[PDB]
Formats: sequence, C-alpha cells, structure tokens
Amino acid sequence: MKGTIVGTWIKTLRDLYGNDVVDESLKSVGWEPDRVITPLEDIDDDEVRRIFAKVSEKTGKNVNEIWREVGRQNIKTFSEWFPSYFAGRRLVNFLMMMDEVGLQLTKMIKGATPPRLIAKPVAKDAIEMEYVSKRKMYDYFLGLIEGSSKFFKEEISVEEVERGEKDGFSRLKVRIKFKNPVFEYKKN
Ligand code: HEM
Repeated sequence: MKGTIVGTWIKTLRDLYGNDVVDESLKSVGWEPDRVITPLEDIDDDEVRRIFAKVSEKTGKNVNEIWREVGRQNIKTFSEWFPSYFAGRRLVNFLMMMDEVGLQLTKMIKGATPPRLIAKPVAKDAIEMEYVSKRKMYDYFLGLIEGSSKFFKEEISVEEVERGEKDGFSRLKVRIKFKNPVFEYKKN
C-alpha cells in the first residue's frame, strides 16, 4: 500500500487494541513503534501482513476478525483525516461515489491501488456493491461498510451474495438494502 492508508491502520489499531500491542507488533517487523509514515511512501504489503498477524497473536483474535474491527473503526479515523468525503447528507450517495473516487486516485497518485467498488441500484431501496481487488481484504471491506452506516447514522441490511477468486483477483458482491426507497425508474 501507499503510506496514507497504513498511517490510518496504525492509528486505528491503537484505538482498538492499545499502545503496547501496536508498539510490539511494529517492532516485530523491524519498524519503529513511532515511525512517521509519509503519504507517498510505498509500504510492503507483507510487512503489514506480519504486523496484523502479530496483533492477532497478542490479542488472541483471529486476523480476519481484526480486519473486520479495523474496517469498522477506520471509518471514524478516515473521516477525521479526510472530512470532505463525508460531507454529504446521505450514506447512499457516499457509497455510490466511492468507485469514482478510487479510479481518480489511481490516476492521481503514483502507485496507488485502490480496489474497484462497483455499485449499481437493483431495486428502489437497494444496491449491489462489488469489491474487486488483487489483494484480498474481504473482512476489511465488510467492516468499512458497517463503519459507514455507523458514521451516517443510517441502518442498513447487508447480505453477501458472491465471493471468489479469479485470475488473481478477489471479488466480493453484497446487496445493501436501505431503510427507504432512494431510487426511481427514470428513462433511458
Ligand atoms: C472515504 C473516502 C475514501 C477514500 C478517499 C479511499 C481511498 C483509498 C485509498 C487511497 C486506498 C489505498 C490505495 C493504496 O494505498 O494503494 C484505499 C484502499 C481500500 N479501500 Fe478505500 N477510500 C475511501 C473509502 C472507502 C470505502 C467506504 C470503502 C468500502 C466501502 C473502501 C474500500 C477500500 C478497501 C477494501 C481498501 C483496501 C485495498 C484493497 O482491498 O485492495 N474505501 N482506499
């Protein structure tokens, strides 16, 4: 990953799991517990992987479970660093815009590699959102969704539809139902 995102993860882990757990885990991979990560740095995905593995060991929580929790809380962290994205009224609009934001950053930020988050309405009160990535952060993705619902104070039901790997790409499709109708058939 790029530096920006790893910065948020470290912060979120600490908020979640305390300072000693994180300090220790970063040292285990040879990092400085209080490393200053710059946005445009490139960070070894395997190093991150080993960090989270250590957090798993120290806390006794399954790594997948940690990512789920990290995903939920990281929305709070990210909204504090980058408030403008969260400035809108609605959860649905937030979610529907995310794919565009991702495409744009791939273009703007050298080396940046965010997943596709393809969203499309499937009923008056529902969209499908498909995560597509070379990485595979199924639990993180799901966590982010819940965190978003939490931030926007809009209850949603999330049901997983498809999960699988093809051609080196991990995919996860969910159906997200909103409380009220948000879509309308309008003509082509
Ligand atoms: C709120 C504004 C957001 C911005 C500006 C943003 C942008 C980014 C960036 C820059 C990365 C890292 C790319 C890299 O380091 O190579 C990333 C990773 C990721 N983003 Fe977002 N994101 C946002 C919200 C979300 C939301 C709401 C979701 C899910 C609904 C999401 C899904 C993911 C996932 C799952 C990753 C991990 C990388 C992977 O799985 O391949 N992001 N995002």
